[PDB]
Amino acid sequence: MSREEVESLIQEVLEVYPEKARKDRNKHLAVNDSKKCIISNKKSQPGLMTIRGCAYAGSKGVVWGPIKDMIHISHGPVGCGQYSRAGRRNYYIGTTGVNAFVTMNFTSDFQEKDIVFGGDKKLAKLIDEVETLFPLNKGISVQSECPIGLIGDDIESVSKVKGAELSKTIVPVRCEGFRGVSQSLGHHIANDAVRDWVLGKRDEDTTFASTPYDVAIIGDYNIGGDAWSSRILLEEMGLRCVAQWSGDGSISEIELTPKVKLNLVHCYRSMNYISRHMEEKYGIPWMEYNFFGPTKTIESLRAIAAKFDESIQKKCEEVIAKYKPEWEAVVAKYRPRLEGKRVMLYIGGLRPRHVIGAYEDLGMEVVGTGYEFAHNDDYDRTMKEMGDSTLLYDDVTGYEFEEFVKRIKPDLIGSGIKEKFIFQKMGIPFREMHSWDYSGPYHGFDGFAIFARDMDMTLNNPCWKKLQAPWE
Amino acid sequence: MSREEVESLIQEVLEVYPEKARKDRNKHLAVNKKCIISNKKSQPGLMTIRGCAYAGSKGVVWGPIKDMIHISHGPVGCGQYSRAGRRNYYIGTTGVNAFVTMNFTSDFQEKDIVFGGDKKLAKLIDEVETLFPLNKGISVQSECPIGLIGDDIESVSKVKGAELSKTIVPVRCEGFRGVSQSLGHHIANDAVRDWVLGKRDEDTTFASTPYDVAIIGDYNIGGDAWSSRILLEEMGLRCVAQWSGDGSISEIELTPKVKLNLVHCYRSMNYISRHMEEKYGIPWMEYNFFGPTKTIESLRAIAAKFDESIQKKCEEVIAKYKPEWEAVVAKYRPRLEGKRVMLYIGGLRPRHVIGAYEDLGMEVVGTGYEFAHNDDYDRTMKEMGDSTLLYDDVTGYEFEEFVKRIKPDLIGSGIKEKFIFQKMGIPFREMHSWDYSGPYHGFDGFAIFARDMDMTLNNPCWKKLQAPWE
Amino acid sequence: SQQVDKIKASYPLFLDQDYKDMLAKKRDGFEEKYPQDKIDEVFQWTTTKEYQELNFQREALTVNPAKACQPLGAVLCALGFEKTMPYVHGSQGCVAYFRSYFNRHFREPVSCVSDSMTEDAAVFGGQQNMKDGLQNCKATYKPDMIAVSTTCMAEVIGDDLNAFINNSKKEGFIPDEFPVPFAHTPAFVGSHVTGWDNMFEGIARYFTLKSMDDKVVGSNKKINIVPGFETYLGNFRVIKRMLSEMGVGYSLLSDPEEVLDTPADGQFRMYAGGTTQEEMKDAPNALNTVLLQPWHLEKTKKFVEGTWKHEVPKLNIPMGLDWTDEFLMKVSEISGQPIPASLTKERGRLVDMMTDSHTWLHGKRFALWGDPDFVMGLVKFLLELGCEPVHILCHNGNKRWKKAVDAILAASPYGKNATVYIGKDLWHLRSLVFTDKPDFMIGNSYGKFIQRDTLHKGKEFEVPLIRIGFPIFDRHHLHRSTTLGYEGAMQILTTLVNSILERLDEETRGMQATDYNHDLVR
Amino acid sequence: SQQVDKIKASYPLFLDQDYKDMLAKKRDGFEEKYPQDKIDEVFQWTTTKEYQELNFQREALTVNPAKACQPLGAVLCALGFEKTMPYVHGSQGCVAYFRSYFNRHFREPVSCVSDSMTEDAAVFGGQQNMKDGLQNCKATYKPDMIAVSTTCMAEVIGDDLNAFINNSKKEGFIPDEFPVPFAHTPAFVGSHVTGWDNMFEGIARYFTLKSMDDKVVGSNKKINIVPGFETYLGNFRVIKRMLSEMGVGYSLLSDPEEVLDTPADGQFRMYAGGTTQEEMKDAPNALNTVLLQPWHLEKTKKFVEGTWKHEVPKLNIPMGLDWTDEFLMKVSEISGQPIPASLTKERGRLVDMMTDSHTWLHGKRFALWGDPDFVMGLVKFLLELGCEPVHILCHNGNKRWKKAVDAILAASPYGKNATVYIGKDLWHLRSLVFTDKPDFMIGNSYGKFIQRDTLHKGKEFEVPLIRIGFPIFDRHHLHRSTTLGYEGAMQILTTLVNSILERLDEETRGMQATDYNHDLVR
Ligand code: ICS
Ligand code: ICS
Ligand code: CLF
Ligand SMILES: [Fe+3]
Ligand SMILES: [Fe+3]
Repeated sequence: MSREEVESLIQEVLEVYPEKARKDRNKHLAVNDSKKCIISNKKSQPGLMTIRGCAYAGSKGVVWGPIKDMIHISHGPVGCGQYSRAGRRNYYIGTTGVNAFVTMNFTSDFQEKDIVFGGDKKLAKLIDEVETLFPLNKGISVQSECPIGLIGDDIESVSKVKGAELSKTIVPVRCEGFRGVSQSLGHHIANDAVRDWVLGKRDEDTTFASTPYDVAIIGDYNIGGDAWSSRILLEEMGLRCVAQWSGDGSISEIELTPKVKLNLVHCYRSMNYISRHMEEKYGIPWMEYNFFGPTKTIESLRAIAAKFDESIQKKCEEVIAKYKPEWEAVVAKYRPRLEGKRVMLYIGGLRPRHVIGAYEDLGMEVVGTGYEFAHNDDYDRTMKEMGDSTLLYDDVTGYEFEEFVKRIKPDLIGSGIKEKFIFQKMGIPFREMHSWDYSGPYHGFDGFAIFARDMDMTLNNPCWKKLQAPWE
Repeated sequence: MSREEVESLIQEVLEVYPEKARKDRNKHLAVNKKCIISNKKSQPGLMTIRGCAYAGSKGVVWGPIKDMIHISHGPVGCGQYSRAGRRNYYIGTTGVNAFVTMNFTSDFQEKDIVFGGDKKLAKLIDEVETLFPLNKGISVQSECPIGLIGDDIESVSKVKGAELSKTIVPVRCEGFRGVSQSLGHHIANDAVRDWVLGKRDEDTTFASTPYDVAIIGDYNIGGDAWSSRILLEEMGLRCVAQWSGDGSISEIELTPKVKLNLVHCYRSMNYISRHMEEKYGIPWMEYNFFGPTKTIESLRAIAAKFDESIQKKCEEVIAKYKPEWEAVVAKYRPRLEGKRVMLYIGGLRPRHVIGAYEDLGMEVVGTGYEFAHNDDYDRTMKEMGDSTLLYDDVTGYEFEEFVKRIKPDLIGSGIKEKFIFQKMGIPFREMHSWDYSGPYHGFDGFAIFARDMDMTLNNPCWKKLQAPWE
Repeated sequence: SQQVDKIKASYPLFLDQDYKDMLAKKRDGFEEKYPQDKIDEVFQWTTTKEYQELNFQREALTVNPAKACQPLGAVLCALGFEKTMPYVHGSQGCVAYFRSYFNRHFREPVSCVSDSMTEDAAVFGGQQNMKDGLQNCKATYKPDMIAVSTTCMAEVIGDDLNAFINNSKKEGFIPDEFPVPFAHTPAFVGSHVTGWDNMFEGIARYFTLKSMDDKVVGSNKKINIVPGFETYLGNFRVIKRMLSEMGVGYSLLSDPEEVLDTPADGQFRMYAGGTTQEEMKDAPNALNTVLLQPWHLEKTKKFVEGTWKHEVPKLNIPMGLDWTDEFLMKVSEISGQPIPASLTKERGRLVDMMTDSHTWLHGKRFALWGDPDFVMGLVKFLLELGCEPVHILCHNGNKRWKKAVDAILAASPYGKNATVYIGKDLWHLRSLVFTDKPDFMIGNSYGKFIQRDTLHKGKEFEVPLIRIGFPIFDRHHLHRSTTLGYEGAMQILTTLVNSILERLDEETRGMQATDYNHDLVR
Repeated sequence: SQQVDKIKASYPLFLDQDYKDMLAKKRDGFEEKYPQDKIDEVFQWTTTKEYQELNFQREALTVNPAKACQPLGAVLCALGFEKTMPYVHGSQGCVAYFRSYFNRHFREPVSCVSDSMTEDAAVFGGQQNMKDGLQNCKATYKPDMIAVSTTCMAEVIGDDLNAFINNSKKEGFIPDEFPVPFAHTPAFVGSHVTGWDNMFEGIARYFTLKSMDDKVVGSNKKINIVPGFETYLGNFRVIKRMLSEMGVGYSLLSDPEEVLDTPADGQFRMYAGGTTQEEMKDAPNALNTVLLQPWHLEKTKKFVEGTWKHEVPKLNIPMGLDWTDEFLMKVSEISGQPIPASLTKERGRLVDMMTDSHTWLHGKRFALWGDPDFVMGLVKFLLELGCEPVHILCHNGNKRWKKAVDAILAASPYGKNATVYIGKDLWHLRSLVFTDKPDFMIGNSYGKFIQRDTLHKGKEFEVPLIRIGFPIFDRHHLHRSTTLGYEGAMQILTTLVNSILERLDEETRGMQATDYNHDLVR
């Protein structure tokens, strides 16, 4: 570390690029010291092995897919729906194939006939087939893949007509992968789709009996149960969680959300659009919070409780007092085993800053972090969590990440599946920070225990001392 | 396939032997008193298929008794190789009230060889009682060294038995005794007589009926005894006991109260059957539940010993199962018709399964026993065809050379024979363990038997032995 | 709550009473969920033959397909060439999914790039992406070759790959002699295996088409081997092992075994092994070319026969006993090398295993699926084992393939109750294993949800899954296995018989109820 | 009854109502069975720590041992020599059991003779049995060598094998030049592995003791390998494989791999392969001798060092990562051959697999048993995997061995909850897995009865068995597997992780109960 040594690193790594790429990538790498440091949310340079996905991944994979009692159509060729089937652990309670459908792959399996004639009448026949074979579904979304927009199909027309014919909520989503620069625009497109086609359904219904403690978890996709480990705390504090967007979410939960008193935003990146909308149209305020680690979770519980009355603030301190011996035993056991270890992170749009406090609660240091698709308001929030002279990388290339790791030599890397086996072969412990490496939850006090044992089990695993044969 | 041809087969194979072995083995090979010798010592070094007297007593007769604990008394070997090797099926909670598939042993060390194992035996009886309180009796199955070192398991049994008010059975079935498993049967029968069978001689509280019967010599291989018992009770009889297959010590003790003993395995259980007729007046009869012809014949003969109501129910049972076994023959006989079988088993099945093969149109061209006596061969003469091959205590060499010439379509024998003939390209079925299938007794067993003979004889694997470039 | 000495992950954490009460309250309060009796009623209905009839009338809706798209197969093919970077011209979301899909199956790095065509390129084409993309890829990851395929957005907008690459070389973005073979791989035609055939034929033409005057069939004394879409490391290894044992000269064209199995020794290796460009240039000089998976190598066949003038032998995939026999005898005839004693012995040890295990395999009823060549080889071997392949499903199969399989079934009594399904998927197959229940499924990881569905009806209706195929995500290192040759047949047999015995052991483990048949010896 | 189109074997035939009623009638009428409440109460008692205390106080009673008797190992050792007939002097019932035991494990013929000593030979000795037995055996089965061990009957009565064999040659029953090595193998001393050591030492003495004056250590430039009691074909194969990769001249002394794996090609081969007599004669000329399983080759070690004058290296069984490394580095030092790139890569691929699977293996608790060398190598590898071998049972283990394993445990945090038991049996182990429940057992087929017992207590108490060891009777062809070297470590790794994952899939397969965690990807 030296700021001088980190900046020399960046210069050297960039010397492999042709000039046009070098000048662009230079703007996406920076050393930490609000705004005027790094740019983001720009197009990826071709041929450099970005880790980013597409808008369809951002709409179908993250926002809509988790909704459990709807059927989501991957509309287009057979590819996107198959590669994304059950790849994200957005957990749910249901009877799959009967009343819930999250881990299934529904698709229109486009053939050349569909590219030439169009897919709109196939979509209509497909909607009828869905209704006969899955009668308990409570709504249908149509997740456009790349060809739908290019060929001039009109899924809006099919949605309106079939929706009126069957008295069904059918949501057209133009999340074609060529739109935008990453999964980020997929969040936006999906947010607007919820707004235009689902969120207003009960605008004019007042049957729901509201309480002053009504709340909704916005932007928790329940990876490994994260949202369940968050809901339990909020409700132990005296709140009523009317909805969960989108982890373990039902359509009715979403339709009920305009009735709550406060919107709790975990993932700002994916859900800030719909939260700002509900503040404009319904007057519902929203606030950001962080349930990673005891420090942040306690800070969040007290900040949320301050929005209500003394009874909620009292129950807040009761919840804090209850779990205190639990997370203090976690720290006592695992912090000595992880103290002073250095971590490099590369994830999507929220976790590269949100988990830093949980690492610091175990005496670990985040010497580098970065996002696939974050915007500049995300980096603004990142300047504060990260220490000075740490390395920041937006839309890092495969080449850059390897070179950064070779020089910095972190004790642990936390990133995605496309990165995991690269760094394990270099002998650096790796934890998946998307899928939690099939573990978790990591949210809340119950999630911190799992987080801690997971970081320790991998960082201190005996396999890491064996990489080099004793004869070389 | 001609008296002359079998005759010269026999002399040809015998030319390999030294003269001593040659002269002996000529007496044990014959083409069907005056024909063959049996129940003699095995010639050294010729790879007999035979076991020992401990196998005959512990493995066969006593081991199946499910609510007793049987001690393999001696070194660790015998009890371990014999643990759960024979499929004598039973209903029980193993380790608390039933013990068949467990291995209890005194694990003789050199201290026990030099000083005797009798105090170790008494200590091990106390430990059995501490850790297995629901056992209803203990037997001590002697391995080779017990007699050789001069231990007195009888004294330990009588003393500990009286101390604990427990049935403790000393069995001197040391493997060096006799010439095969056969003497183990006799020793085991005599141990039942001397230490178990007479416990309730002065007991009059059992409620008898005119139809009380006992199944003697069925060890419930794969459920055999269960698929026989059901037929007998559908015929109106009451099966008080089953020896030793799924058998309990109380069933044994109640056997002297029955009206008729039904002997399946003559060789292993005739001794105790003779005794029960001598002492209790209970008559006994042999029967055969292999295949529909023999089962129908056996049912009618057993019913004839009783009254018209039993003989009425006999014909009802026969009429009930008629469509079932006739469906079996309709499906499987055309697939096995005219196929030739060679058998080599123990003391009963080498003759008893012949009628079942014939019910599927199959021809038994060779058969023989490990340890049969002359009275078994007398009964075999009537079951086997003319000019077929008989072999007593066949050697591994002889069996292979016989098969090379005869070229049977299927061989039925034991585990030490199976993989030899499979490699030679000849379908093989295990006729001890039923190849982990069965039951084969009764009507329900004939269905499985036919299915098993067909699946193996006609399996696609047998046409693939020769490489196409060879 | 957690006990720090025995931390609980999601299972069984959420079975704690407080989580169960919280989940119950969420459902009752806000989910407006159908009543459990209605859910049970609809589930039971989805197991009926009435539902199945409706299921098989589907024309527009696909549910749980058993196939992927073309460019996935193009990537795998390109990965098999030395120091080659697979490059998919089009939108970048595809490449993220391609790499992840293979990451999860091989548990290895998977290198592949995109040229990130976006909204603007739909109106004016992706020419500039290709120019900057090839140059950036070349300079950054330093491959010796870049093998270009397409995403469906670039197919729909009609980008001329050939011209874009030629212009990239004309304008100086990459050197003229730098190898850039290409193939159009439309996701809306065929499947992943078609992408493999298209990519391979494209690489073949690139190194051969304009150089044929120099070539003499047989002059290099080798036999070309084209593996096709192949995801078991053992299958590449077993082929090269048998041919070496015979002393046959060979060229394995597309060989990813090294890149998909690098050691963890402290360094990441982007490239390793693989077919050299020279082996491709010299392939027309082979005695002949053998197609290990002919039913998805049609385009390649026409090129090697039409341009290389090789007389490609009519050979099935070398799976099972008969087809491994025929493969080796064909290789022996072409090369003049005799089948050595070591392979004759190995054949006999497979036959020996068949005789040892035939009583447990006989009459066992299987539902299975996968790619066309794999499926027919599995069907063939099952019949050789005396098993019944009752439900045979190939989503990406065609009519001519189905005829071939049907004639294979008709040549055996063990095919009497079998039906071959093409164009059908795993939701169709779910119905078949309910209405005509088999004993096991042989398929990929997606099969696990069918087993779960069958178990919900009842333990006596559960159909256990046996994982053979692609992808396998929920077991570790099965990608190391072998399914070809005698070695692969020995592995399949052992897997099959022991799955049968493991299930039997489960069904007879009940104390005093079913453990009379809980045999120590089987 | 039977339906001719779906014939039921014992399971499930006897679950039919008429059989069920008949079995209840039998019990109630004549079995005088303890009531089910008393049976339940006694079972629950056998699961407690109070029962375990009484269980461990046993001195005289053994229940379900995990060992066999000496001559079993002598037979296996003898089988490893070219055209050698194993010959056990004593009673014939033993040989019937030895053959059947190995028959069921290997699913192969097992050829061995007896000289059928009976009552009358127990009073006057078996000298005539030896004379006729050797002459009959040589004439009938044409062995090149006859290797003689003993039955416990023959040991107790004190037959002098050397005298009887010498008298047999004196009196012309077999030629004086015919090799008849012998060893006394009393069943009441040690175990089956002791009989292997004794048989081997006896054979080594027969061929070298008289001839040492012309021998020069190192002159043939080979390394002798002594495998010990070994029931995995892959373990012989992997040692020869690695040594040939290194280019190391070697001699495997006792090699039954061919005789235990003959092809099924239409003929039975009584003998096949094996260590030649010429190789045993030349063995003192090797550079050194390596014992693959030193803890049951003590007698062999003393003869090799005291007579051949080889400085046998102190090496553990080559199991796991560290001890395979040490094996190869010692072989390199002795032979002067470098460890080749192919083995370095294979080591790296095993380490790669360890990194891929470490999160599911970490902290997994195991109860295990077997022979001393096998057990300590499984313990070693488990620690290398981050697993906890909490119950370590070795019925035929000794005090110095236990000391060695305890030190291995003390060197790792993953051994802090482990205990090594010697002289304990599988009824002792049943108590440990109830009172201190592990996640799995690693053991032979006798462990299936422990899993049944644990399941009877409850599904949450079941401890599944992973079959690694000897004998394995209830699955097919596991005797083909490998446990030594990197290849064996990769196989063990894969079996362990996937047993963990199969168990997880079962516990999360319940629809709407636990299948929130029924992940496609693991
Ligand atoms: S939605 Fe986003 S990439 Fe906020 S697209 Fe991505 S389940 Fe990441 S850093 Mo995968 S903006 Fe969620 C995310 Fe974060 S799929 Fe998950 S882990 S908190
Ligand atoms: S008892 Fe006998 S050898 Fe009669 S010792 Fe043997 S379970 Fe055999 S031919 Mo194994 S006299 Fe029974 C027998 Fe027959 S063990 Fe079984 S099959 S009908
Ligand atoms: S960006 Fe789908 S994988 Fe592609 S080649 Fe067409 S089917 Fe196949 Fe995003 S929406 Fe999907 S994932 Fe890509 S295509 Fe576009
Ligand atoms: Fe890997
Ligand atoms: Fe075999």
